[PDB]
Amino acid sequence: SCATGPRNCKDLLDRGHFLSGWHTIYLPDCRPLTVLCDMDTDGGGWTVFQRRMDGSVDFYRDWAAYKQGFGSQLGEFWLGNDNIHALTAQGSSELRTDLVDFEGNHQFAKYKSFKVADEAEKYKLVLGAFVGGSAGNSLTGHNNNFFSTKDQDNDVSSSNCAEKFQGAWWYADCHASNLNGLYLMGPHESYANGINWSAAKGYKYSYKVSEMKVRPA
Ligand SMILES: CC(=O)N[C@@H]1[C@@H](O)[C@@H](O)[C@@H](CO)O[C@@H]1O
Ligand SMILES: [Ca+2]
Repeated sequence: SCATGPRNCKDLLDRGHFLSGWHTIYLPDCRPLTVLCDMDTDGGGWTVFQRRMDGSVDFYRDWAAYKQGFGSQLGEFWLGNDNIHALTAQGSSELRTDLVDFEGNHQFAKYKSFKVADEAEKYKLVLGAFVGGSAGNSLTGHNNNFFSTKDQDNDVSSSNCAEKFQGAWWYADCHASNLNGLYLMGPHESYANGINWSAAKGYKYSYKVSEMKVRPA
C-alpha cells in the first residue's frame, strides 16, 4: 500500500533490491507508478525518466505525448512530464546524465538539485549547481526555461526551437543540449538536430545512449 510502499528508487535500494529494473512506487498523491530503477550506476538508487539506446522510438512528438509519457519498458522511453513533476516535488533530488558514444566512451554530468514545475508553469526547469563530470555542463544554460514541443512554443526565441532542431526540451534560444533530438548515429552534417551535448561532443555528433535520472540529495 501507499502507507508502507516506496516513494522512489532509493527506498527500494534500502529494502535490498540490488538489480536495476522496473518497480512500483507511490507518488505524493498515492497514485501508483511503474518506474525504472538504476541500481548499478554511481552507488545506485536512481529513478530513470529518459532513455535512448538504438533509435527504435520516434521522439519528435507533441505536447500530449510528452505530458503522458511514451515508449517501451523494454527499450527507449520518456516517463512523462506529469510524472516527472510528481517525482521531484518532495524534498530535494540530484540529477545525473549518462552518455555513451559510438566509440565506446562513457561520459557523465551531475547537478546538485533538479525539479520540474507543474503544467500551469509549463513544466519549467529549476536546476541547482553543476557538480562535475566528464561530459561537462550543457544544462545550466537552460535553467528557468519552460518546456516546449513542436506544437507548443514556450521558448525565449522569436523562432520555434523545437521545430528547428527536431526535438522537445527546455529550449532557450535555442540550446546547448538536445537529448530528445533525432537519433543520428554519430557524426552528422545537419546542425544541432541530433542527440547533442555541446560541452562534450559538440553540435554535430549524436550519442549512442542517453539516460536522465534522479535521486534524493
Ligand atoms: C543551437 C544553438 O542554439 N546554437 C547557438 C548558435 O545559434 C549561436 O547563437 C551561438 C552564439 O553564441 O550560440 C549557440 O551555439
Ligand atoms: Ca519561440
